[PDB]
Order: sequence, then C-alpha cells, then structure tokens
Amino acid sequence: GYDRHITIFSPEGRLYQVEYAFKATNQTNINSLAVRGKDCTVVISQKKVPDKLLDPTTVSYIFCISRTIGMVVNGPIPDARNAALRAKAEAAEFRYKYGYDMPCDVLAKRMANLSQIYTQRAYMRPLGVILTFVSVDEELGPSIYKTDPAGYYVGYKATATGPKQQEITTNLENHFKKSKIDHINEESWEKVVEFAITHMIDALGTEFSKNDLEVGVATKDKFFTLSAENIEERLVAIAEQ
Amino acid sequence: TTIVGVKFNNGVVIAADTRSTQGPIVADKNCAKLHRISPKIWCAGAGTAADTEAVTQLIGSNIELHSLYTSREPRVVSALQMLKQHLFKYQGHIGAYLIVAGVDPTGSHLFSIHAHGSTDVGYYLSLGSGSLAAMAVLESHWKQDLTKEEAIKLASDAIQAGIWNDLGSGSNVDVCVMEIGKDAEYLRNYLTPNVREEKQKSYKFPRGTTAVLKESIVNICDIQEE
Amino acid sequence: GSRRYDSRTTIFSPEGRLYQVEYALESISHAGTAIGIMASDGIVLAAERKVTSTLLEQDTSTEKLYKLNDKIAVAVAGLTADAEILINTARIHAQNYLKTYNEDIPVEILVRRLSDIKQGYTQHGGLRPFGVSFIYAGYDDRYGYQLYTSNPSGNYTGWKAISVGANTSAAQTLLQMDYKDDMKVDDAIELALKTLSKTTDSSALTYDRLEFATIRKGANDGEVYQKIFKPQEIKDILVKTGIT
Amino acid sequence: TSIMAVTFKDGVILGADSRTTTGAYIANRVTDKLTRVHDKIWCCRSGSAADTQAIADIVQYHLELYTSQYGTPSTETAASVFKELCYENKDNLTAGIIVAGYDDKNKGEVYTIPLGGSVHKLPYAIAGSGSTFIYGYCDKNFRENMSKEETVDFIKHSLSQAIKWDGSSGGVIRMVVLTAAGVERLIFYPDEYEQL
Amino acid sequence: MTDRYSFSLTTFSPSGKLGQIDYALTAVKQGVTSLGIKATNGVVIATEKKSSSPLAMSETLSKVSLLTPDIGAVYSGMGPDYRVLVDKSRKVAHTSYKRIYGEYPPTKLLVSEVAKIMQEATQSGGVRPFGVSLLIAGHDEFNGFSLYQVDPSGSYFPWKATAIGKGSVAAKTFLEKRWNDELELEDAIHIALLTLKESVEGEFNGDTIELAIIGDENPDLLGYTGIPTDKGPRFRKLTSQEINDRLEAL
Amino acid sequence: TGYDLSNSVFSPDGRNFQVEYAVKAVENGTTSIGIKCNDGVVFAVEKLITSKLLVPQKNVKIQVVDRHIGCVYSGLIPDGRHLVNRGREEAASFKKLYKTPIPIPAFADRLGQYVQAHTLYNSVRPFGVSTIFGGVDKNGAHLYMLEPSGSYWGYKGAATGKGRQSAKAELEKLVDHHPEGLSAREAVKQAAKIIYLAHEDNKEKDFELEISWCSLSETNGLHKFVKGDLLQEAIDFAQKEIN
Amino acid sequence: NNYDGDTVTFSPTGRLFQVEYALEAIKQGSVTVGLRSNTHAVLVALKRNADELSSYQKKIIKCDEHMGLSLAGLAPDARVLSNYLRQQCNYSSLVFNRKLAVERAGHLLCDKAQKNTQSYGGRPYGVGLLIIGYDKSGAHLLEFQPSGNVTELYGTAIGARSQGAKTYLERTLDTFIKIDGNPDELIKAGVEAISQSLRDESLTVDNLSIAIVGKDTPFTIYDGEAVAKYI
Amino acid sequence: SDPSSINGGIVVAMTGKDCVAIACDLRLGSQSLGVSNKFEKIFHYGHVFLGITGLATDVTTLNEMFRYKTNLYKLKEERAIEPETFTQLVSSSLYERRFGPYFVGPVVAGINSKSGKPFIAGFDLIGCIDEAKDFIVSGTASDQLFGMCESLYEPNLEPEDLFETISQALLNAADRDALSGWGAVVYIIKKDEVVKRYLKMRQD
Ligand SMILES: *[B]([O])([O])[C]([C][C]([C])[C])[N]C(=O)[C]([C]C1=[C][C]=[C][C]=[C]1)[N]C(=O)C1=[C]N=[C][C]=N1
Ligand SMILES: *[B]([O])([O])[C]([C][C]([C])[C])[N]C(=O)[C]([C]C1=[C][C]=[C][C]=[C]1)[N]C(=O)C1=[C]N=[C][C]=N1
Ligand SMILES: [Cl-]
Ligand SMILES: [Cl-]
Ligand SMILES: [Mg+2]
Ligand SMILES: [Mg+2]
Ligand SMILES: [Mg+2]
Ligand SMILES: [Mg+2]
Repeated sequence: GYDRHITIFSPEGRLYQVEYAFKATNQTNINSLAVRGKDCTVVISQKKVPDKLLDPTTVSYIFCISRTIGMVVNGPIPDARNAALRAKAEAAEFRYKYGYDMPCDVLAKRMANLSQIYTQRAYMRPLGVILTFVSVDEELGPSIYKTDPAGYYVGYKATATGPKQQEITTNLENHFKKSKIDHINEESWEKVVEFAITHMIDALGTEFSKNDLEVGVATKDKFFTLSAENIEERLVAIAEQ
Repeated sequence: TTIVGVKFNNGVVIAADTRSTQGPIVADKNCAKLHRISPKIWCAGAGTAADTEAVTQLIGSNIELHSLYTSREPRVVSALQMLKQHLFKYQGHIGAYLIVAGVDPTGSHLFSIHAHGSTDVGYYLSLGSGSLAAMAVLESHWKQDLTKEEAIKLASDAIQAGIWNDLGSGSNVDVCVMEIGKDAEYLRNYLTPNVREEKQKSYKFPRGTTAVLKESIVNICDIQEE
Repeated sequence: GSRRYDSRTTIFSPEGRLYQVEYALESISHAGTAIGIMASDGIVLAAERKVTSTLLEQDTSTEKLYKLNDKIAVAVAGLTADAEILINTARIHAQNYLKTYNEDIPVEILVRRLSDIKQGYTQHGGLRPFGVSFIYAGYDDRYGYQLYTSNPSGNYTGWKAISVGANTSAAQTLLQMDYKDDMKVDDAIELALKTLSKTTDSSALTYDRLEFATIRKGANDGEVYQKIFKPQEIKDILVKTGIT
Repeated sequence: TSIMAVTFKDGVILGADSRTTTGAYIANRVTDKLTRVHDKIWCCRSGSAADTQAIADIVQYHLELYTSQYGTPSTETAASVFKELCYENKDNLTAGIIVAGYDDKNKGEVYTIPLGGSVHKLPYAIAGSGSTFIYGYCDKNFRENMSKEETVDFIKHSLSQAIKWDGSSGGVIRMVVLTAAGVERLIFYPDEYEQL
Repeated sequence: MTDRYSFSLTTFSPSGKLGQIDYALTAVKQGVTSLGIKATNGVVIATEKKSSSPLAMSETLSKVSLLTPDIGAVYSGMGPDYRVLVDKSRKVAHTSYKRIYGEYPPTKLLVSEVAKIMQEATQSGGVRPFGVSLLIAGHDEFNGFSLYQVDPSGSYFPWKATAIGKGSVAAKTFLEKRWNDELELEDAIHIALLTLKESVEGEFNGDTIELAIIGDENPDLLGYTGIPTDKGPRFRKLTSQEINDRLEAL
Repeated sequence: TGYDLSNSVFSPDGRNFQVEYAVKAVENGTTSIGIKCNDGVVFAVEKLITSKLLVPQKNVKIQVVDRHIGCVYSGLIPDGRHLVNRGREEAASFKKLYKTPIPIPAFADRLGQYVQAHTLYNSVRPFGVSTIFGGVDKNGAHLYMLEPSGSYWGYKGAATGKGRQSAKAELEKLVDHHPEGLSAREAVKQAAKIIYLAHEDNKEKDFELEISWCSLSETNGLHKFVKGDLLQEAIDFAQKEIN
Repeated sequence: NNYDGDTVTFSPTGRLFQVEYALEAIKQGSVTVGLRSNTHAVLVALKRNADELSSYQKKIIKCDEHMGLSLAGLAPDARVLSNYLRQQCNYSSLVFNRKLAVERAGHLLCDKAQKNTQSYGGRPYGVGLLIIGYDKSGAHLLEFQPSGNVTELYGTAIGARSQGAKTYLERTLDTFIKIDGNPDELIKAGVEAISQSLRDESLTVDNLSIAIVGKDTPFTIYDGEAVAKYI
Repeated sequence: SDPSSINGGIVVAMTGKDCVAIACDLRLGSQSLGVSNKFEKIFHYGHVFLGITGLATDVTTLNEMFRYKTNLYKLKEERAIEPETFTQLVSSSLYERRFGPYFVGPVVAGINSKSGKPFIAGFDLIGCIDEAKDFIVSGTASDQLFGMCESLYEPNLEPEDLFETISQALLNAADRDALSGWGAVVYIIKKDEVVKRYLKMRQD
C-alpha cells in the first residue's frame, strides 16, 4: 500500500496524499470568510491565541502578498508561510517582467499550477493549506479566488473556509438568494466588514471580542489589515444596532 | 528608414516608409515595416530588418501566450517591457529600433525603443535615418488635442519628409491606426507617390533569341504507382 | 528515501530473464495482429485494428502502419504512443544518415539503431521498456526486399514471413504451411489476408477493421513505391481475394 | 545631463534637466530623468539611458519584494541595492546615479553613486556632464536646513547655469519634492529659468 | 534535496497491464461527461459546468479552451491536470511549429504534440500519468475539420463523434443513431444538446452548459482589419444566451 | 500504516509523524529558555554535568548570529549548530545586499522557511531541535521560538526541553505579575531562577548555568554573555529562591 | 527495528538508530586515553593486532605541529576526518597566518559529521576521536563522537573497557591537572590510566602508543623502544 | 577574405503569367582560379525550388539541411511543403544562426499547388524575407542583375517569353562579373510541368 504514501493513483483513481493534505487544512481549527462590496473585498478570520506566553501581534494567518493582493490561509503556519513567500516572489517577478501589477486571479492560477505539480511529481509533497486570494482588480473589480492542495481554483462571489465552512457557506448562500446580486451593496468598506463579522457571528453562533478576530481589506490600489482598535470600532457599531 | 508615431484624441497612429537598402542599393521597394505584436498593439521597426521582424515575432508570440494565460487583452507596457529586456540582454547587437504603439484596457499608448534597450515616452516620435526630416515636420505642425484625421495627415507628412529628403527612405507610406474601443485598421500603402513612369520601349525578346544547349523535364512529382 | 518505491525495471530474475521485457511481451500478445510477408517482387504489410467503432473516422486514422521513409515502413503491435516516440526517432535517424552519406539508409542499420535504443531501456536508466513490437518492411540496393522484427528486449531478427501481436502461434503455423520462396506480391497479399481471417478473434474480417500496405518495385522502372491502402482499396482487395 | 539632489529642513528635493542626446542630436527634449524606485525613494539618472533604466527597474523590483517581506526600506538600503548592481557590473555599465529618499526617522537623505560604484552620503549632490559648470556656484550657495522655497530656487538657479553651458543638458527643469506631506512634481520651462 | 525519483512509477505488471494508466482511465470515468460531434461545415465540443458551489462563479472556470485560433479542447477527469496541459499545448503550438513555419499547426500535429507530453508522463522518472482524456476539435486548410480523442496513455484516435467520462457508454450509443455524413453544424449542435441532457441531473441551461464550435471564420473576432488573407478565428465559444435560444427549439 | 516511516508523508489524520518524532528528540534534551524584557531579551540554558572531567565554562551552548541575535536550542546539539550556520549565512547575505543588519522577524522567517523545507522531502530528515532566539533591531526587542515543523511565533517568554512545563508555569507568573514590563537585569536574575527550578526534572546529575542577553541600554543592542560577578549574582539569587 | 534502515529516519521515541549503530563501532574499537595539564596534553593509545604475525594498527594521527588525535572504530573514517582537519589547520595557516584553535577544530568536525546524519544516501562516520592540542589559550583535549557531539574535557577515554580509565581520571583529576612543566609524569599518569582498562593482556613495547603536545613541544608520536621507558 | 565572394556565382528569379522562372550560373572558383563549371546552385524539394548563392560549403550544407527538414515535414504533414511555408522555414533556419550565420543568398521560387499563384522570395544571410512581385536577384553580380531585371522585365509574360527575359538578364549580368559565368541553367516552372534549359554562353 505505497499508493497512499506518494502522489500516484490508487485503483479507485484517487490521490490519497492530496486528500490527506485537505485534512491538514483544518488542523489549526480556524474559520475564514471572504465577501465582496461595491468598491472593496473584505476577508475575516478567527484569531486564537491559546498560550499567554505568545506575542499576539505575531500570530496571524493573513498575508500582504503585494500592494494590491492579500492572502488568508487555512492550514498549518509553516506551509502557510511557504506559500506566502512564494506568492510574494511570483507577484514581484510578474511586475518586473510584464510591466504591470499581477492580477489576483492570475496569481491564484500560478499558485494552483504549482500545487498541481506537487500532486503529479512524487518527490514534492502537497502543501496542507487552502489559499484565499483577495483584491480589487483594475479590470475585474472586487475579486476572491481560492486555491487548494488538489491544484483546483475558482473565482467566488463570496466564500468560507475551515472546520465550520458549511454553516458559513449556507448562511451566505441564503443572503444572496434574497438580495439577488453578486455582492454586498454597500459604499464604505467599514460597513462591508461589519456585514462579514455579523454573518460569521450568526453562522457560528459565537460572540467576538477585538482579539478574537483578524480582518483584511482590499481597496483600489492597496490591501491592508485592521488593528485590534479598528476591529473594536467595528464591533461597537454592530452592537449599537 | 523613416518611422513615426503620433498620439491623438482617442488613440494613436504609427506610420513608415517602405524602402529597404543594402548600402547604396535598394533591396526592396515595397517593404513592410509595420509589424503586428497583437491585434491592437502594432510597432514600426528601423535598423536591421531581420532583427525587427524576429524580435517582434518572438515578443508577439509570448504576448499571445500571456494573453491566453491571464484571460486578458495584452497591454503595450508588457510588450515594451519584454522588448527592452530582450534587447538590453543582447547589448545592442540585435539592431532593432522600434516605435511601439497600441490600445488596451488601460488606454492608448506610444513608446520608442532603441537597440540597447532604452525606452522613451512621447506624444510624437520618429526613428531611423529619416527621423530628422520627419521630426522637423512633427516639431513644426504638431499640437495637443489632434483629431484622428489630423494625426494621420501629420504622420504621413512626416514620412513623406523622410521619403523625399532622406536617401535611406523612399517609395510608399504605410499607416496603422489604433483607436480606443475599435478594431485597429492597418492601411497598407496608404500613399503611393512614387509609381514608376511607363518605359519608352518594350524589351520583350523574339522567341529563340537565347542560345540553348540541353532541355529536360524535371520530375517534381512523387514516385508513381504501377 | 526514494529507494523504497523503486520497482527496479532493469534486473534479472533468478532464472536469468528480464521481468519487464517479459511482461511487456505479454502486453503485446493482446495487441492487434500484424503480419509481414516478403515476396520476390515486393513486400506485404497487413494488420488488424482492435475492436473498432462505427463512429471511428477510418480514412484519417492510423494506428498500425507507419512510414519511416520512402523505402521503409513499419507495422506496430503494442502501445501506439510508445511506438510513435520510436517512429519519430527512426525518421530522424534515416534523415541523419541521408545528410551524412547522401544515400538512403540501409534497412538493417535503421533496424539496429531502433533495437539498440530498446536494449538501453532494459540495461540502464531505471525506466520501463517500450511496450512495442515492430515489423520492418523495407528495400535497399544491397539486400533488396527485407523483413525484420524487433521487440522490447531490443533483439531483432530477419524473416521471410512473420507475425506479431495476438495469435502469433496460430498465425505463424498457417504462414509456415502456405508460404513458398518463389511467391509473388499478389499471392502474398492473399496469404496475409487469409491468415488474419482465420486467426482473428472477431466474427468476420471487414475493410473497416484492417490496415494494409505494400512495398513494390511495381513502380515505373527501377524504383520502389510505398502504397498505404485506402479504406475503399482494402474493401476491393477483400472482394478480389474472396473473403467478403 | 544635469542632475542634483538637495536635502533641506522638511526633507529632500531631486532635480534634473530633460535632454537625451545621440552625439549632437537631441533624441528626446522632454525626458524624465527623475525615476521612482519606491513611494518616497527616488533617483536621478545620468550616463547611459539603457543602463540606468535597467538598473532602476531591477532596484524597483528588489524594493517591492523587500517591502512585501520586511516593510518599507530605508534610503540607505535602496542606495545599497543600487551600489551592488553598479559595483559588481562596473566593467559593463555607464551609470551615474543619485539616490534620494525621505524617511520619518532619518528625514531627507542623499546618496551619490558615481561610475566606479562607490557610495557617498552627502547633504546635497550634483552629477552629469553639466554638473562640472556649477561646482563653484553650488558650493558657494548651498546652506543646510533651507526652506522648500529656497531649495527650489537653489536647484532652479543651479540647473539653469548647467543647462546654459552644457550642450548635453537642456529642455525643461523637472523636480520632485519628498517630504512627510507626500510627493510633489514640479516643472519649469525655458522662458522662466533662462531669464534668471 | 534533488529529485531522487529518477525511476519509472508506471511499470508493467505480470498480466501485461500498465496499472497507473488503467487507474488514470478510472479517474477519467468518474469525471463529468464531455462530447464532440463533427459536421460537414464544422465541429462542436460540449460539456457540463459542474459547479462545486453555488457561491463559486462558474464563468471563471473554463472547461472548454482555445488552443489556437482554429483549434479548441475539452476534457473529462481531473481539472487541474487539464489546465496545465492546455498551458503546455498552447506553448508547444508556438515553440515547435509557429516560430518555425510562421503559421499555426494543423489539428493532428498539435494533437500529436499533446499526446507526446502525456506519453512522457507515463514513462519518465518520478511522475504519474495525466488523469484526463481530451477531446480536441480543430480545422486547417489541407485536412479540413477534424475531431480527436487523447487518452492518459498518449494514444489518440480521430472520431466522427464521441463522448468521454461519466455517461460515455450511453452517450456514444445515442450519437451512433443520430450521426450521419450530411449533418450541418446547427444539426450537430442540436444533437450535442440532446445527448448532453441525458447525462445531466440538475439544471440544464446556458449557465450550466459549456459549448464551443469550430466553424466559419469570424472576421469580427479578429481585432484588426487591413490584411485580406487574415479572416479570423474559426474557434468560437457559444454564449449563455446563444445556448438558451437553441434550447427552446429542442 | 507505514505513514510514519518516511518524512513528508501525510497520515490519514493529515499529520507528518516524522516531524512529531523529531519533537520527541527535543523533549528529551536539556531545558533552555528565553525572556523578553523592556528593551531586549535574555537567553538561558541548562548544561548537564555528565562528569567531573568536563571543563567548566568551556562547552558553550548559546550561539551568536551576526552581532545582535542570540540563539539557544534543546534537542540534538549538532542539528542546532547546522541551523545557526545557515542563520549566519542568511544574515550575511541580507546585510550584504541591504546594508542594515537583519531584523529579527525577517531572521525568524529565514530559519522558519529552512526548517520547513526539511519537511517537504523524504530525502531529508526534520530538525531535531526547538530553537529559542531573538534580539534587538530598529523596531525594538523580539523573542521567537522555532519548532521542528518550521512553526514559529513571537513570545513574551519561551521554554523548551525536558523541563518546559515547569519553566512555562514560571514564565506565566512573570507575565501576569509584570504587565508594565521587566528590566534586563531583572530578567537575568529571573532566567537563572527558572533554570534552577526547571532542573528538578533533571535532578539526577548536577548542572552548570549559562546566560546571555541583548539589551539596548545594558549591551548597546549587541549580544553578550553574562560573565563573572553578574553571573554569580544571578546564581546566588537563584540558589536563595530554591531554599 | 523498522526505523534503522537509513540515517534519514527518526524512531517513534526520537532516536537515530544508524547513528547509534555507528556509536557501537567505537565501543568495539581498542581503548585510547586522553588527558592534559596546563602546560601539556597527552594521548595514550592501546594498539590492536590481528595476530602474532601482524603489525599493531596505528591509533594516533598528526594534524599539525600543534594538534593531533587518536582514533577508535573505523580507521578509514579517522583518515578522512584527520585529512579534513589537516586541510582546515592548513587553510588557517596559509590564509590568516594563524594556528587553528582546538575549539574551532572541534566545531568543524561536529558540522562535518552532522551533514552525514541528516541526508539520504550517505552514512554516519563510524569512529570516535580524541583531539589534543596547544594553542593561544593553552593545552586542550576534545572528545569527538560521530553523532556530531564534541566535548572539551580535562581527561577522557573511548573504546572497549574505557569506563575503567575514565573512572581513574575522575579520581586523579586534581593531581594530573597540576603536573605542569613535567611531560614524563603526565605520560606516566596516562599510562597508569589506560592500565585500568586492560584485561589479560599487558602493555608491551610494540603494543603501546603515546603522543604529546605542549608549550615548547611540537606534536610528536612515540612508538617502539621510545615507549619502553614508560612500561 | 570576404566569405560571400570567395566562390562567386549568381541566382535570379522572375514571375510570369501562371508561371515562375529561376536561373543560376554554373561557376565555382577559388577567387581568381576557376575550379568547376558544373556547380549548380538551384535545388528543389517537391515543387518548391531553392536557389542559393554565396559560400559554396554553406550552399551544399543548406541544401542538405532543407532536404532533411522538408522530408520530415512531408512524413508528418502527409503533403508537400508549399513555397509560402518553405519561405518561413528558410527564414527561421537562417535566423537561428544570427551571430554565426551561413554566408549565403537564398532565393525561393514556385507555384502554390492549391491556389495556383506564382511565388518568389529572396533572403539576406540572416533570414530577412524579400517577397517581391516582379523579380529577385542574388550573388556577386547582384548590382548587374538589378539593372538588367529593372529594365528588361515586364509583368504577365508567357512562359516562353519569360525564358528569354530571365536568360538575357542572367547572361549579360554574368558577363560583367569576373566571378560569375562558366555556364548557366534556367528553370521554367508551370503548375504541373517544369522545363530545365542549359544556356550557351562565353566561357571566360
Ligand atoms: B531602415 O533603413 O532602417 C531599414 C528598415 C528595415 C527594418 C527594413 N533598414 C534597412 O534597410 C537595413 C539597413 C541595413 C543594412 C546593413 C546592415 C544593417 C542594416 N537593411 C536590411 O536589413 C537588409 C538589407 N538587405 C537585405 C535585407 N535586409
Ligand atoms: B545625460 O546626458 O547623461 C543623459 C541621461 C540619460 C539617463 C537620459 N544621457 C544621454 O543622453 C546618453 C548619452 C550621454 C550623453 C552625455 C553623457 C553621457 C551619456 N544618451 C543615451 O543613452 C541615448 C541616446 N539616444 C538613444 C538612446 N540612449
Ligand atoms: Cl504556471
Ligand atoms: Cl531615460
Ligand atoms: Mg508528490
Ligand atoms: Mg544647453
Ligand atoms: Mg563572367
Ligand atoms: Mg576568365
């Protein structure tokens, strides 16, 4: 049974190492969510600092890949940082060679191709991570593109990743069935973040403090992460209505 | 060679003469110096003919693969970047002097490229041995907010100045117009101010004038059946 | 490390056999039968396509018979994709020889070169062998009309009449029975088709299930012509010989 | 070419002419020699146009990748990347580059990198063929901690003279102001600076 | 480090079977149904856009892909493997042909290059075979219209019409009854939609079906005028609306 | 089963058992700690005196990287040395290109990516060490701890080795009782105490204390070893607390 | 068991069995003793013979004028490592005009042995070394294990029955360290130390091997009738 | 010293009404020394004709190279290469030796088998395509050939008239060049017949 150790086909036509890499994705026990506004793309993720000895400022699963592109990871931090470093290098190289900023969907495809190679080449293992890329693309507008250990990728109206992804997914599905549009009809990104947090609270059924969340926001020509105080202001606005 | 590029209201126009020379001899009277990198990105080339053709084909090929890879229409800055880095690497030995123009989702663009890999930005540009004659016209008649009709006129006039005054340029004027939100129109032989006059005499010889030694049929067909 | 997963494709068995070569030959024994018959005035190549469909485009199809140059052709038995790799290498080798010596490559030299490539995969590199057996039909001015075969071991031999693929035991017995040295192409055509018609696993032998070719000096004066038969031409020769 | 960078109270200002020449022919009379390698780290380019562009493009790539990993780079770091390229490829390059940038911690800084690939941190720097004609003027007229308006006048007067005497320099005088407030582009035309 | 897997991962078993190729074909069998039909004046290729989630934008995922202006491709099996094959197929069309002859390759030769790449993944060191079967439709001047299937082994066959993947056995039977040598392109599209409806469970419309044709030259899609010999791509992907119009006359 | 026989293989859980086995080698090693203070960091380690024949103060375990970073580790000592050698190469190439000394977070990722790379292939073994490191840079003091998986985080206090639980408990008390912060000289004293308290897990053999520190005020932001009177002062403080 | 096939595999308890098996090769090797004072450092080695017709395998190797070692285990591996030390000592002299520090020499051996324990294909070294030397910080004695672990000591012993000599040195620690400016008495203590590891056989003229280095004493090896004085 | 004028020689091609003509001299020399009067410079691959002037070793090498490539083309494509396609193949092949070029002046001539359109093309030593409507010239008497062609040529000449024009263009050009002459060959090419004629000329 060495067909379960390396990335070769089983008799069923399956790749067990790829499937087990998908299971490593949930090892952190963190849930992430991404939604699109009119002028922005918002990504939120649970933040868990179990040890008091940890410096909580360094505990993060959101990465600034380029000025325009942000990335949240679902999976162990070593593989997450491996993927982050590569994406940063690829984004920088793209700009140098082709004279313009790498689009979110193109980076997603590139990283998905690299992941595909690990599913086909035996000496390289898959990374046990799911990568959710976000930006406000200059051509396509607000963009969410997600990559997995199979080398699969696709664009999203909104998405969720983690142990309780299905609960979040259905919650988002039901909202877009009502509104009948492909985004959150809202002017300011602040209110889009409030929507994202509100619907995660409703789906998971848990309340959040400022230190329980981690937020990333993509606008035209820049991506940035919110501080604990910026999130606190966001949580106050939700509670007051 | 005289090649020019002129920006206008809603796009950009490039133009070129059609003379190729080897020393003091004209190799080709109706040479095509306007090259297609992509459907809406065209460039005019001066210098070594094989180089301008080859470097345009290579970058045009990679631009096409890039467009398919990214699911986006190609940009002029991408062609510019790929051309300059290729030419820089070869330290000027690839003798391609290019005026690169086009329209893309960012807008309309006009650049020049020299063999050593340096790029320049402008509203009007000229390259080649007739560039001084062409630039004299451009510097005398160019203005901001040109229309499509005015830009074609100015571009072709600049080429004509090269055709008449530069011995390295001649024959016809080729033009390509690239307007925003429209198909690029390639105007091959836009002007033809150098048609040769009728000859005084016909030099058709009487049949049997040349002395022959042998005759034979040449077998061009494949090996036959039966 | 990686050693754990290595099948070791180039080793001897205790009996002194090459495992992968033997298993590749087992694969080839399930492939469509291909027959070669050499006559005094030409060579015949006949081959059976494997369980085809009515929706297969036959006139543009080629799975058995391939052209290496104007003088040499091959019939394939085994993995078609493996065969095409070798065929393209053989085509290049023929052209290299022609460029070097300004003469068409002798048949045996081409055969030996391909056979040596196959041999290499059985002795070094740690890769699986090519699961292909060839019947080479060719002509040169030294030995005239020649038939050869090669197999995954890289061993090759010359033949008057030979079969590869499925039911070779039954096919070779039938060929050995009816073959004679003073035989001609037209007779060899009939023998090839009759042998396939008896050894076939199909219910009946039809034009759509066959590929056929001849190498004749039947070309205008001292020269050689290759004829890859068209579907309609295979249908006609089947009626002529009295099979359909 | 006439280029200069001058530190002052609020930060640093880069200045340049706009002339590119092939021998005595002016190939470009409106050239932009003030180029951006990072938000508030710019450079003045002199020498080969192809070389200095290639170098600047590589530096911009390096600092973009630096930023993605380690945050905003210092002006010294940018100068070091320029130096590394200029020094190690000295046999094949003709590039005279002035690096100028604004930090909040370090404020305005200027680093000049001549042909050999050496680095020199200075209060102000001048370079290019036309700089030769203003060593006297600039040395006599430069003061530390000048105002924005004084520094603009200093650069305008200096490059005006460099343009006047150097055939390889001319066109418009471009300037880029680097302060905490942001990035400001200035342009000055012949009719303005010639009558000075 | 170093790739120390320099040995074949696909080998012959005692029965003569190449296990990894058979298993790759099994993966293709599980894949979503795709089909191709050849008409007199064109070719059609079609498949189902099996959306993994309703939140996912299925327009961004392209199962039917342009390889050259006159050649298109669709697949059944593992999507990621298909995506990289399309990238390699597009590139090899330039490097091994267009940069040499100044023109796009004929369908059969591009298929041959793709087939070669898939064969090498069946024999080279430290790799598994591609887990896809391709259907490649195309046109060229001297061969006319053509349709090819390419399997994980690297073997390829020309078809008048065929189907691969989930319900290929039933779909091929359906095509055998309907196909003839006098079909026009519109008739082939109609038959393609009928055949594909049988294998689809849920929604059947322009948004859940992906369909492209190889047909007449499209000068409107060329992007430029001024060269008479350039008349535009024969490959065209049908829009969501264009599919729905033909579903009313179904 | 068989998933634990080869590195870089995912088990059905999604785990890399070879990395988890490397952790067992770390847990078997001597205790080492790190304490983040007001303007710097302090590192301390337990050195087991196997025999009287060991020369005191000679077998130095704590290692310097560049001139501002200190590194200490528990587990397979040679693996730690290999990692520090790489760290020194990484720091040198950073300073070569960018002039400024490598920032601590930047340095942390360099080690992290290198250790993580040794979980990607079966042709290599994971590192059998957990490394505690840090120092002072332009943005201030930083303390990190890096595991065999390549996983690392920033820490207020860090501990690893056989006496990690005892140490962690002691570090947690300091964080609670000193929210405003701890001084550099205090941290050295506390470091000595924690190693002595953590020595109860290795109480068979007696040990030698080794401390180092980087501090903006006390050492000008450079890594230095605690020697002589300051070391003895910390030992006396530690001995007083256990009694 | 299942985790000892190669050096690239940890066991479930975090052990490297191939390294441990390499360590076992040292225990099979003949005994060798190392000890030092403040002025001198001494190596004493019990050489082993195949039979009465054979020669006694050499145990001590010179690395530089101020440094050398004694071996126990696979002799060819000691030749490879000693050759590496010779080169590193030599590089230090040629490039920096500097005698290589004994502590740094130990660090270089540690790192060289380590690479063989983490990579696939290779194997650990199957030998233990005792390095002595006199540098700018006085006399030194190092113990090398092929796991990579190098340790600076006052005295030690490795090989078969080495525990007896190691205990003796642990008692004599306070005495032999003080033997300054007296090479013969320091050797005597080393010969008396190695004698605690002997069973059945005794120290003969072609059995014993001694080496010394010190303040005004280059690394020199004594064999044959040169060591009869100490028997 | 100059590789393009060591051996000498010329090639000229012309279009006519539903026909093309290509012609060459027969001289091969070593500078002043005449060596061979049978060195033909025109070759053909199927119905596509290729003339090559310049360094004789490269003339031979390139003929062998294009025979090699056109034979592989035919096996894979299952059809003969056309003049337009072959022209691109020549250009590609010459440019791959950009900085170590074959010292030659190739000339392609032929009729497209499908469209029936006459086609000629010329190249420089590194691959640049000159696709002329009227005529192409190459070799050590290229100046002379340009002068002859530019005066003698008229469009839409019948095959037998075109023969006279191209023959006189070659002969009179060769007679003003020291390194050309020593015999001449003329190919008249129609859609499905090709006639080859050796010309009688002065042998000095
Ligand atoms: B123009 O004068 O720049 C022109 C533009 C070219 C792209 C058609 N260039 C030429 O005509 C060059 C001049 C030249 C001669 C010699 C070396 C380098 C450049 N001519 C050719 O490239 C040329 C000459 N003879 C045949 C084919 N090509
Ligand atoms: B300036 O004169 O140094 C100028 C600066 C450049 C970055 C735009 N350089 C040039 O104009 C150089 C030539 C030169 C003149 C004087 C001193 C040093 C160098 N010109 C070019 O590099 C050039 C000219 N024409 C086309 C392309 N490049
Ligand atoms: Cl890619
Ligand atoms: Cl410039
Ligand atoms: Mg793998
Ligand atoms: Mg001036
Ligand atoms: Mg003559
Ligand atoms: Mg004469």
